[PDB]
Amino acid sequence: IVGGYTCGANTVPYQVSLNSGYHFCGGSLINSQWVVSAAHCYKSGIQVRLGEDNINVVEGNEQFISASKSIVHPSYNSNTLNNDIMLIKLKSAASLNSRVASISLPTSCASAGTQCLISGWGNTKSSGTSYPDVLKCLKAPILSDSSCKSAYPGQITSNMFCAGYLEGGKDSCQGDSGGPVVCSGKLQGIVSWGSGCAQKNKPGVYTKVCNYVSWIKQTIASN
Amino acid sequence: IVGGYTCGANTVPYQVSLNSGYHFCGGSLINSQWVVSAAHCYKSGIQVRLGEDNINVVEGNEQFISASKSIVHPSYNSNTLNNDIMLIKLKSAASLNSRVASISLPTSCASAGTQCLISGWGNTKSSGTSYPDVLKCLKAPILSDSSCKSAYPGQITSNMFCAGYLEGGKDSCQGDSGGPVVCSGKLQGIVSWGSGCAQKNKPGVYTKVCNYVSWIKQTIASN
Amino acid sequence: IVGGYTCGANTVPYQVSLNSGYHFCGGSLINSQWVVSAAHCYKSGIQVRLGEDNINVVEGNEQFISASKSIVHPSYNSNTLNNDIMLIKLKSAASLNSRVASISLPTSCASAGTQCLISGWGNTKSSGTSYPDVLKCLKAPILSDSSCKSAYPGQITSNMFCAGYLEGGKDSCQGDSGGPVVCSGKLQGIVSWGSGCAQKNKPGVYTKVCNYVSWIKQTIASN
Amino acid sequence: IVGGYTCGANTVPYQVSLNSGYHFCGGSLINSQWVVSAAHCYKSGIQVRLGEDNINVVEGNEQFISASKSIVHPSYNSNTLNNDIMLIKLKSAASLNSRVASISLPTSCASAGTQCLISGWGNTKSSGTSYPDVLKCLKAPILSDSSCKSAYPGQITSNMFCAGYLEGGKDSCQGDSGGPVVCSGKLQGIVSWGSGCAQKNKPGVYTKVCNYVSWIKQTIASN
Amino acid sequence: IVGGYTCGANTVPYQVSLNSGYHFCGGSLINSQWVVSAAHCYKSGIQVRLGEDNINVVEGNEQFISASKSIVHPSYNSNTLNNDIMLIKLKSAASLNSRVASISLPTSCASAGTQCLISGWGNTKSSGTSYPDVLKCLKAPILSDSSCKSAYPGQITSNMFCAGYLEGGKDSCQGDSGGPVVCSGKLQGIVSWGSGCAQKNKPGVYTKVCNYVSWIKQTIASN
Amino acid sequence: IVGGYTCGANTVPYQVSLNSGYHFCGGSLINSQWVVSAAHCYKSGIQVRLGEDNINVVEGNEQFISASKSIVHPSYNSNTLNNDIMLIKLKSAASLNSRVASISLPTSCASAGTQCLISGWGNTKSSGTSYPDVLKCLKAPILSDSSCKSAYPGQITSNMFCAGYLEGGKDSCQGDSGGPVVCSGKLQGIVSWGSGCAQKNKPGVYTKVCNYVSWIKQTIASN
Amino acid sequence: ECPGKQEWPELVGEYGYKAAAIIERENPNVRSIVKHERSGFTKDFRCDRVWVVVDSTGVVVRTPRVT
Amino acid sequence: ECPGKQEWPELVGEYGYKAAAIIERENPNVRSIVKHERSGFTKDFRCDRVWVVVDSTGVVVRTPRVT
Amino acid sequence: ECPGKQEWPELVGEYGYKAAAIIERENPNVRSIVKHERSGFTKDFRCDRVWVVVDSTGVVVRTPRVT
Amino acid sequence: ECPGKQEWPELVGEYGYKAAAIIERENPNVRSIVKHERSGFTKDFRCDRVWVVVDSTGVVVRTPRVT
Amino acid sequence: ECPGKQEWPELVGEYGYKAAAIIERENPNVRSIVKHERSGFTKDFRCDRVWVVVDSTGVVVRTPRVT
Amino acid sequence: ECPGKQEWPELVGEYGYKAAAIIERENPNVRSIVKHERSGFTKDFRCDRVWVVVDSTGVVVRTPRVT
Ligand SMILES: [Ca+2]
Ligand SMILES: [Ca+2]
Ligand SMILES: [Ca+2]
Ligand SMILES: [Ca+2]
Repeated sequence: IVGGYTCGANTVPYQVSLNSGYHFCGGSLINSQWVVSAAHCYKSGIQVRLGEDNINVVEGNEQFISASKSIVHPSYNSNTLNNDIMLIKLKSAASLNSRVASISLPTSCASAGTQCLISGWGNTKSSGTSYPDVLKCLKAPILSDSSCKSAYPGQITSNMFCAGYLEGGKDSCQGDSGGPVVCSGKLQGIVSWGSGCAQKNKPGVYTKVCNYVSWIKQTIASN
Repeated sequence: IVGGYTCGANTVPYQVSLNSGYHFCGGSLINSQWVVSAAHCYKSGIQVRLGEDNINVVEGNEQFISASKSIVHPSYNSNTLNNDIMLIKLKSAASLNSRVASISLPTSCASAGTQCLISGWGNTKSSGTSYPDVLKCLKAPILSDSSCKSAYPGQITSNMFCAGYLEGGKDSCQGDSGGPVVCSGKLQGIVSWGSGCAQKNKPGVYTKVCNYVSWIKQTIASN
Repeated sequence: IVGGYTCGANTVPYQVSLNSGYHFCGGSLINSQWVVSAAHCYKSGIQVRLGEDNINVVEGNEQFISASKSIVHPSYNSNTLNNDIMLIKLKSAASLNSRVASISLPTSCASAGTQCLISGWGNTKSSGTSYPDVLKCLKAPILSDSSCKSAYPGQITSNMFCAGYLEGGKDSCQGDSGGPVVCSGKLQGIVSWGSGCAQKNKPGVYTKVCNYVSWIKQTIASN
Repeated sequence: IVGGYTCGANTVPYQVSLNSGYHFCGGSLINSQWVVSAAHCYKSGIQVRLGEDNINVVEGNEQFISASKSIVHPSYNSNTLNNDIMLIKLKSAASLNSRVASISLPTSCASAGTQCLISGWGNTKSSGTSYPDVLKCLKAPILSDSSCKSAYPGQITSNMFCAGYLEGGKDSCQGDSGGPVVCSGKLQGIVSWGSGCAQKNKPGVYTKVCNYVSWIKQTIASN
Repeated sequence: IVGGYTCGANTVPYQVSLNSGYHFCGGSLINSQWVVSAAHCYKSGIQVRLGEDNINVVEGNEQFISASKSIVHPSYNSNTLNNDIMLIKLKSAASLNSRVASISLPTSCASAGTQCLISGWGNTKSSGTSYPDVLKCLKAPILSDSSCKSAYPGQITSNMFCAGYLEGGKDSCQGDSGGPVVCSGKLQGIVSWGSGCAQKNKPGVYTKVCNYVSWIKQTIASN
Repeated sequence: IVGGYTCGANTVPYQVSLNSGYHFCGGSLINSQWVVSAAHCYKSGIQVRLGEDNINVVEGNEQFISASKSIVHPSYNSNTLNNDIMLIKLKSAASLNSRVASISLPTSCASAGTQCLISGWGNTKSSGTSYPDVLKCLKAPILSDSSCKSAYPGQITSNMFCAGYLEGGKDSCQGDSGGPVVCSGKLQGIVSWGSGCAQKNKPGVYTKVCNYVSWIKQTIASN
Repeated sequence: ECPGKQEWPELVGEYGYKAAAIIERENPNVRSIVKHERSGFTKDFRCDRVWVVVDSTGVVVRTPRVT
Repeated sequence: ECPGKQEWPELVGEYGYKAAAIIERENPNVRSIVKHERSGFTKDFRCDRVWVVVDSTGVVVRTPRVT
Repeated sequence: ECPGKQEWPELVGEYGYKAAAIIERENPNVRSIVKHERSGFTKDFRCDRVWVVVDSTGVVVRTPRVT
Repeated sequence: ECPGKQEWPELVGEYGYKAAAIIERENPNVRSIVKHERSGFTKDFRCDRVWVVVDSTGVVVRTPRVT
Repeated sequence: ECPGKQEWPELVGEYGYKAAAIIERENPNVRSIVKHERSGFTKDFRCDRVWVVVDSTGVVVRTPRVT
Repeated sequence: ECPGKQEWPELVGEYGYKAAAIIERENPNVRSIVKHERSGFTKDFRCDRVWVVVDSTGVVVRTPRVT
């Protein structure tokens, strides 16, 4: 996260890391068997790392659990990035405790102005690269569809919303995709795309989770 | 520089690096024997380094000359940072070439809105620390002293001017001090102080060089 | 150009005409705001003419933008014509399109034998005068500095290179100065000087652009 | 190890890695809280890493335990490297299992010709440098003190023994120090010093553990 | 003359003043109708003033005769200043007397060390300007061509000699060109050029008259 | 020197002080621009101080000259301390006079029993520290190789000799290295090493200069 | 870390596709993708991808990094 | 690089001067300076300096890093 | 005297070719000439001439005067 | 086009400086410059310039033109 | 003078390398060198050096000073 | 990795101590040590060490590397 802060060890127990030899995406835990991430993060043989603060150091209470199933939303558009949401079933259940916990799906779409928590292990620089060891967090309000469509003219769908600041400076970046966007103790968004990082008038674009609670509930029961 | 761009090798031939084992401050060459910097970078036994892009690699077009004399402005205030300017005499003259040249001292002060080039080897992140191997640059307009006093209430002198953006995101940082602030081909400012880096409503504060041309001209003749 | 061909309208979209009542020098567009020309073409109150083929007939799709700033290379020598390079800033940005485009600066110098495009509205006669209405083009190889120093004994710096034919017949002429010399898609030369036009053993002398990318790159940022 | 084979993940479960930002020395676990190494691997603030194969990639079954106490042999001579042996107490006990285990102390000195296993993450080239990601191993016979003192005239103590090959080509190298030299399932030697790596007539020189079992047994009981 | 003395009223009666609304060059009288000067003093419609002392005050014994003819040496090189010599034919003859007289041509070149007289109405300061009302004179030895070629590397032809002092302080200056340099009662040199006035190691440069007696003798006979 | 006497101001005119912030080693002047010292005193950027007594008080009559070149003897061994000899060229020649003079190199070696002058600014106590205001002197006899190797068994080369008393009490100490040891007018030894200061049976070990006249005479010409 | 060359600062100023060719030429583990700077970018991290960011004129205006 | 420990993230949430003390007894090279974030900061780089940035309550609200 | 402005102490420190343009801009009767000081100067007097003297760096280091 | 007389074919065979004088006397818009065939020429275009090209002897060996 | 702590009389009686450690921790300007007392000693002066003199058993029998 | 320069192939053929000086002058993080290759070398790895290996001549006969 560009312009964020140090969260502290396991202050975000539902933040999980997607691993393919390296960290390539973030993820949210919804139960002891399923992870909510972005559709464009789909790979072959994903490894899920749960309960971790430092990705370059073994903490002691981590859980490395393989992916046995990955399901992309059928209406996911590869170009418009519409319906950018994917569920990942864990091969074995995860031991839920303090360090490792899930997060509740929303029952209502949050309104513009609601302060959200954005978390991840992405790039921490608007220009150049700086990949952290420790998990980075950020506080960021929800922006209006007016502003969100002003930013990206004709690129915002019904399943998307912008968060961050029109001023810039603070934003999610490369390596944060699939990461959680939490509002009022419930998961509202997913780190999707944008134009660069922390750029003026181009805030972060996030997948609207409240439009997929039904599909999430249906997918878990079916698989 | 936070939120800047890679200038390229020797795009800024007048940029100099103050050394004492490590690069601690920046400076600007004014003639083949003298370097202007900030007074708070005053050390004992400085080694000036000219013609350097990568400060971690010896590329070949580099001059490492010891400082023989260092002079702080008599009215320098360590507390209010008023008159934060210092002249430095090179032990011997430097070979002026395409890689190493000096810069012209201004005729008059620049106006608010003038696009200026700020360069340095300082920190490159809003929060946290990451230092570049290569010299960094950034364009930034001079701001009104109404905005400069609004940003820093009762801390701005008639020898200080603010530059950058009150949006934040782009600003000079730690390790850029004494660095050149060039406008319309002439050295208008000296990287001095601020409150953090690239923070909202608090841009960069720079020493006004158009007030010291007389002392600068006098010091080289007297010393 | 003496003994060249008719280019065809806007086959050289980066060729610009320096105007002050009449056409006196050529130029090359490098970005939407800057034109590279020759230093000896320096005048006050220059009007740049972009996207033109017939300089005496208003075709439409022509841009007449006044010069706001003009900077001669500091080490330009009026007697040896060394460092014969000047940068011109436009009062406003030019509309880039099909007929008005810029040209890339070289990342290296070329070899002897490299075929280059020389373009201009200069004289088209070996002896006498007959100035064209339509822009004229010519393709000429780069000559070795052996031939260049043999042709011009003690008048060729390391900032100069010869192009054309040791035979004669084809060459740039009066009114072509500041004009582009393009090789492999990049601007490597500037029409400078020579002894007569299309003369035996005395081809064209051109400013070596590859030695000024740094200054050209620095000038645009500082100004 | 120069000229060794890839051990495989955790085939040497008693191999420990001394860390301090980077891998600098090796070691051998003797019980839950104590590690044997070479005295010249002494540092302030050692972090022991157990259960390691790839020291550059976090695998999952590893324990990073800080050093709390470091004890050099009282008769250690930095000049002649005599009594080059050190005991490091871990801040907390390690979880002994399949991948993390200790090695048994010797009850008698092995003979010349006994095939011993030497392990480490050291340099893998006689001339030049190429440091491996994966732990390296090698089988080497114990050489006579006749040949050992012939190879090193008047430099071998009764606390030292030579291993490797008189031929050369295969030997311990830089980054293997403190490393284990186990024979018949018991720690007999410690990677100490030599004259280069895998050079002719100058093999590896290792610390004689069978002279210090009393020291290690006293030290662990007193500290 | 810089660092000279006051000649006195018409103590140099062969000194003539070239006029055109103001004094611009000096000269010497060779006969009733002809005046020698420097070639680079060429103007259209010169008015020769003879018998002058105070050029700003009409004294009575003066003669204002217009030039009818002006002839520059055919080999005069404007760039290298070689053959900087010009003859002027007055419209009518002058009354030769106590205050208007001509000087004799040389028959042999003088050697180094010969004390010569240099007169004129030129600038009288090394830095700044202070033009005299009364004619100024100066005594100066002839400097060897070794010293002359040392002072001006590869700029002294067969037709040039240096005079003044290698010390500096005393030298001809701007407004003395065409002026006489007489030795042993005969015109040896013509005030030509230099590098500033009375500067160190850069004395006055003077046209060698002894190489043109044939040309002067022929030019008055043919014109 | 432990157990010596106060020499008096400039009674040892060839004694020079090696300074790099503080006095770290002694030395001897051999000519206008060269100083002989010990090899283990090698620093980068040495400043030589000639004509000194009170090294803490500027008395005038002193010369502080930067070291230009510094050459360690090629066969210098940092462990056996053999060939402990270094030459130092001064950037500029020193003014020779009453208080600053050079010293002769030996034509032969002195014998055992030859009384010699040891001089320096080193420690003056056998146990504890007390560094002097004033240059300290001492007269000590040269000892036979028998007593020298009986003192230091297998540590004395052919380039080393012992000087002092087997009783102890009087000896050169810490800060005297590089210092002159003169006999019958000529420099026979250089203060090098020992075992403690003024210790019984372990006197001063000094570099035998008579074996280096050739190298000293070769280096000053070759450099 | 990612395998091969990580950054191409020297390719700033070149035309996008030439840069792409050179990039894939020097690091045979990446797929160079030429894009405009005002277009959208996903925020995943890939060791086999090098964005070649250009502007309106198709010239590289940003250092091609492996992200 | 600079000698000794470079960052003290575990001291976030502690009081400024306590943090200063611990930081100084951990790194014998640095002079710890407790300062308010509302205040102004010089833009030099020092290996012998650790800013303990605090707010209006005197608590460390940012990681003390050697700069 | 000579027509127009005669002294330009203002342009000491400026680059020669801008100072020249300024000089001709202010005094319509002069032809400004940029020239290096190590070069050789003719010794005539002109009201139509203002020598703009510079050094190796192309900066004006003599007061441009009408001579 | 340029003002005044453009070409001076009648001055071919004369000495350079007299020709220069005549050229300036007839066209008050030009500055006649006496140069050698041997020498080098800038390739700009000026209505305020008439090159008078001479040779070894200083005689005009080319029709003076306003370029 | 030399910077920092100069003498360590409270370490007389401990082991060479522990003493070395403590010395380096308290004075970041010096490099502690454990030395035997019957060994050889150079007679230079270094503010960046603290000899930790030991004997047959490896115990400090001499006050570690900056010399 | 290790900070600063890592390999000095340029200093092969030089005298050991001058080369050592150059090494410490270029890389402030390392302590250069001249040693003869006939002697013994410890097998630890240090980012703060450059072995300047020489022979009986005193000439560097092995590339000074940071190990
Ligand atoms: Ca047209
Ligand atoms: Ca690992
Ligand atoms: Ca008069
Ligand atoms: Ca003194």
